[PDB]
Amino acid sequence: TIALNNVVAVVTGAAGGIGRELVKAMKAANAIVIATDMAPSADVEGADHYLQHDVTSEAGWKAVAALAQEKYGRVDALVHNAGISIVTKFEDTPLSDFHRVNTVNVDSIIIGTQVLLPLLKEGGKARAGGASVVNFSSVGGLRGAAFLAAYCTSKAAVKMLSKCLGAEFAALGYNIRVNSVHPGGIDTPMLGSIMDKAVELGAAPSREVAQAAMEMRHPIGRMGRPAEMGGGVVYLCSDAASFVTCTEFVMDGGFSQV
Amino acid sequence: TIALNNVVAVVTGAAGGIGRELVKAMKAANAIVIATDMAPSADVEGADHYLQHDVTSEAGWKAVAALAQEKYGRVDALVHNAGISIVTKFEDTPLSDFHRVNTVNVDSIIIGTQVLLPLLKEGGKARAGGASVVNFSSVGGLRGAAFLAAYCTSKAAVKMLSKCLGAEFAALGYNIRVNSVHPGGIDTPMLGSIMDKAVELGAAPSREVAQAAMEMRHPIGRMGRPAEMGGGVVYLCSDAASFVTCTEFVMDGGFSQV
Amino acid sequence: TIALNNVVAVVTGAAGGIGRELVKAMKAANAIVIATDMAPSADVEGADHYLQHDVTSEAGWKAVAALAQEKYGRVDALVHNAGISIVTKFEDTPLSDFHRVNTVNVDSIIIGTQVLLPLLKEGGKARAGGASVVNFSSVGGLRGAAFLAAYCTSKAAVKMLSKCLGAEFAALGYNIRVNSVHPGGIDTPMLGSIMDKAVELGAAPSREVAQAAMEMRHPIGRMGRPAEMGGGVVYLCSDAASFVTCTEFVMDGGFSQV
Amino acid sequence: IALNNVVAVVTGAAGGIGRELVKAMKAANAIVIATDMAPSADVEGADHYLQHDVTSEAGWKAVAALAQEKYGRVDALVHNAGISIVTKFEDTPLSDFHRVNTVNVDSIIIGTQVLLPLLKEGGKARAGGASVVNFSSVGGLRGAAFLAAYCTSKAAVKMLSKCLGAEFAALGYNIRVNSVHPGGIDTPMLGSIMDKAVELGAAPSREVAQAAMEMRHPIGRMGRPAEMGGGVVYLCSDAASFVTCTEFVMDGGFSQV
Ligand SMILES: NC(=O)c1ccc[n+]([C@@H]2O[C@H](COP(=O)([O-])OP(=O)(O)OC[C@H]3O[C@@H](n4cnc5c(N)ncnc54)[C@H](O)[C@@H]3O)[C@@H](O)[C@H]2O)c1
Ligand SMILES: NC(=O)c1ccc[n+]([C@@H]2O[C@H](COP(=O)([O-])OP(=O)(O)OC[C@H]3O[C@@H](n4cnc5c(N)ncnc54)[C@H](O)[C@@H]3O)[C@@H](O)[C@H]2O)c1
Ligand SMILES: NC(=O)c1ccc[n+]([C@@H]2O[C@H](COP(=O)([O-])OP(=O)(O)OC[C@H]3O[C@@H](n4cnc5c(N)ncnc54)[C@H](O)[C@@H]3O)[C@@H](O)[C@H]2O)c1
Ligand SMILES: NC(=O)c1ccc[n+]([C@@H]2O[C@H](COP(=O)([O-])OP(=O)(O)OC[C@H]3O[C@@H](n4cnc5c(N)ncnc54)[C@H](O)[C@@H]3O)[C@@H](O)[C@H]2O)c1
Repeated sequence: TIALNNVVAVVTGAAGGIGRELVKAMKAANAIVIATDMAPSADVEGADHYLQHDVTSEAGWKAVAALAQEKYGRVDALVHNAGISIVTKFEDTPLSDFHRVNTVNVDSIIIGTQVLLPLLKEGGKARAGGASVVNFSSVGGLRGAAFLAAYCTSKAAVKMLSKCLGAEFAALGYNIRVNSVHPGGIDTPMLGSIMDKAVELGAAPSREVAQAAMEMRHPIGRMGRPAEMGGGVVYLCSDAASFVTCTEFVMDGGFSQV
Repeated sequence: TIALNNVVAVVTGAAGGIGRELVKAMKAANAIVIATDMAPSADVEGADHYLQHDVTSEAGWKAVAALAQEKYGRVDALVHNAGISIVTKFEDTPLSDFHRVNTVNVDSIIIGTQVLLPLLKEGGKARAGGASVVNFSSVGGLRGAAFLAAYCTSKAAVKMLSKCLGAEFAALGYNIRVNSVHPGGIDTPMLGSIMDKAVELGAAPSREVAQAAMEMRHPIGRMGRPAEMGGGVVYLCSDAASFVTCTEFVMDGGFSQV
Repeated sequence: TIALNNVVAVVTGAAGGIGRELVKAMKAANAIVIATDMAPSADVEGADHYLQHDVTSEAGWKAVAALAQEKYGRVDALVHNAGISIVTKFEDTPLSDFHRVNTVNVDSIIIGTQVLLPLLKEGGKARAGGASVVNFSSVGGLRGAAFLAAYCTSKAAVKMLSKCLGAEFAALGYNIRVNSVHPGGIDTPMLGSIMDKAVELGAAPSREVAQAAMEMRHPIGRMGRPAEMGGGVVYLCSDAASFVTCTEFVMDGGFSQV
Repeated sequence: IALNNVVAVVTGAAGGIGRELVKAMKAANAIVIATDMAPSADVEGADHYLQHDVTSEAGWKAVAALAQEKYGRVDALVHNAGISIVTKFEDTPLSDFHRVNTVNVDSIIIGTQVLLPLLKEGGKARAGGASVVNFSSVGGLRGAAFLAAYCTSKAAVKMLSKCLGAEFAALGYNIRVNSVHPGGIDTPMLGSIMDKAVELGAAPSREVAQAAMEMRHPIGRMGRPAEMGGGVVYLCSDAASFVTCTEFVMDGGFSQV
């Protein structure tokens, strides 16, 4: 079966729309969940622990590692879900904007996976199927878009870092699987902000036409709900996914395949 | 949760190496399983029903439809798992060899999905997430190989048919998801026959060298076990995969991503 | 330099929209061109020879081989450009319609490449870069579409057959490169017939709305012209492409990459 | 397929591939402005050679100033400058990722922004548009152990190419943008990668590393730097007028098996 019995999971961005659904789904599969987000206080349904955590801060990652080390002595699953977007005209975008999107979307995975690597190696010894690192990319890491250069570039970087770490951790015998997840248009405040900013830049006549165009681009014919991301993350974190590493795990309503 | 409560599933090739593991995994998730294969009888563990079934025969598919119609009135999940391989020197391969591999690997999906479409539409009304059609492709439908022209070509056809049917069934409002599955090197009699035939053609010095080369090409560093395919198929057939259609669902130990 | 000095080229479908532009482009690069199509005679500008040729006929292919053998003793470039499309509702599509599209789009490449293999091996000895086989796939071989199941399936099969033949001809030491070409929406009678048939099915409100939607799906913002296919085919047929085999050569105005 | 009246800027012009790109583009009649870190180079076919750090905005502005004064446009911009490292992820400081990003990706961002006015003039000069050619890698398509920093940067190059192609078309600039994906090409960079792979103990020896890499290419050998030139000429030409956002692969079949 697909379950997370005795899985110690760290989930970042845990107070956001997708993050809360990931924590509920992982708890329903019996995971022990350390939830983290920018808010100093949060009631995340299904979290065993909540920590205030800026994923750009090595000190913040060390605090997460210290709690997991003291309470459990391993991390079995690490879900890099924290992320940002910007929507900009390339020619008006300072290099510092590219760097800021890279720092939150990519450096978070580099710093967090380095800080938690000792604990993930313990995860690799605890389960035959291995520890599991799940990196949130996007359909924007597979397919480009006008006015999303900084965001898409960062999500393609997340996708490829996932392939390289899955290959390297296997070659070094660590028994850590690494996969990228590629959501399509999910109904969250982030998608709302992207469509509003697209209208402000004059990429779309109105927010209504922007939303309709985005929906029609998905063969399934609608935005995804945050809860539609949970089962895929549970699967990847589970021993049922023991032969799944370096993979692009797509949950996009068919967006990328047409 | 990821489960198949009240899911009526048809699984073809159910007596083979992967097929038997799929039926056990789907039963363990509470599916009602109609198992079919070429043998006139079979003890398939976890099958509610076994039918003798040639997937190239429209009459055979109608007998499957008749049983599901009488007992259940719907099909919630259809797993096209029946398949064949050949390994041949292209210049020695008659057109009839391409056609034979096409008839089993591709025409099976066309004929079976057409015959079961009324029952799949009833599945689409039974579950908010939709009925689910799962087509077995291969990493050979993503990446080519010397001496596997007929097989790889058929598996690329399976992959693309899956994208087109997912898009079309969504456009027509049928609520039927369609996805392709891409196994890597799985330890089954089919992979054994491919490596033996590669030696017979003189593509590999010996079965031992063929096997080692194939293992080293997978970043995870080994062949898959047939049971490692079950979780992925359960996920795709479940309501947890409600935003997953037209997708390439890869279970390949990283083979395609390096 | 990119040129086709002393290149003996066979181009099928040579009387069609793209075919005529391929023959002109290849002649402009100094190729010797054997042009073939269904019509019993034709004035194909830049053709050294015209033959009536049904690409589904082994006897037709042997007549092409006989002319090249007598006049030149080799074939340096083979461009499989002959192709057909249908636009259908899957559930109303008889298996024979899938088979008809397969016979013209895929079996043509199998039969023709087998019959011309001895002459292509002579091409492999004539140029260090090798003989060059160019197979016309489609963006429909990369991305699926509603109501194009038979066409897209055949074009994905063309794509994968190209990868397998490139790998096999290299492994056998024949020095024959094989590549697939993937046009986007090109202004030809075939695209016209697809958009008209889409209206007849009621997939599109009108031919005007169908055309506008198709144009806006291309990032470059317009249909391609048939002449925009010629340079890419010249490049692939040339010694400049000596390190290009098994490749997807895309000329789609960005369609597949968004 | 020719580059008559094409003003081309080629970065990393003194390297293995760069020297062959300049020769190929000159042979197709381009005017070539060649740039690299070196104050001199055995670059033949360059109309102008500039010492140029592609990480420096000031360096790019000096390139723009020369093209503006001599020609008033840039028709083709080939981002070929690049570095690699080979490291164990757990031992790789964030600054190493940032250094590879600065040379491999920030170069394209800074250079394309600084040259955008001149590229818009190229967009008015040719029906097919100005052409920006970004050097990615098969490592931007497929991952590899011990190449996390390098492959990550090349996947970033690939996706930036798709976004800029889409954006410049949406804004009506008539600038095509494409990524190029070389396989294992016989250059000092591939040599450095294979040597460092041995030092980390990824390969028994340089000889075994090289043989494994050759056998991974269906064509059965490394590429020569000259085998990259025709593809870049094609993408820079009016013959490629319907080619934008594309992955232009020259890899001996590496990525497709
Ligand atoms: N296809 C798409 O464009 C698309 C759409 C939606 C979501 N996504 C993906 O889903 C993931 C979740 O996004 P979401 O839609 O829930 O957006 P969201 O803004 O609702 O949640 C993202 C979370 O990340 C947190 N976060 C941001 N910066 C942080 C930092 N420095 N430290 C710690 N936490 C930080 C935010 O507080 C927020 O809780 C993203 O990583 C993204 O890859 C992609
Ligand atoms: N990497 C790969 O290429 C790879 C590896 C393993 C499996 N697969 C795919 O997974 C699927 C399962 O294969 P497997 O490894 O279990 O092979 P298998 O031979 O063990 O099982 C295949 C089953 O299909 C049945 N079958 C064959 N022709 C049939 C017909 N005309 N009608 C009904 N049943 C028929 C066989 O009797 C057999 O039981 C196949 O589609 C196969 O192509 C692919
Ligand atoms: N995006 C796309 O899907 C797309 C768009 C345009 C073209 N294409 C492909 O490019 C190629 C060129 O097509 P086109 O647009 O010029 O169409 P076209 O109809 O103008 O030309 C196709 C030619 O093939 C010939 N042909 C058909 N059946 C034949 C047979 N049995 N024997 C010999 N010749 C035969 C026809 O006579 C015709 O001259 C085709 O393979 C097509 O599939 C794809
Ligand atoms: N498959 C692959 O990974 C692969 C193989 C070969 C080349 N490539 C890519 O092709 C391109 C050509 O590289 P090459 O193989 O000729 O390597 P090379 O080292 O021979 O040449 C690269 C050139 O770029 C120059 N350069 C480096 N940093 C610079 C800076 N800050 N400013 C200006 N110039 C700088 C170097 O001096 C060098 O001359 C690179 O982008 C490389 O990554 C990729």
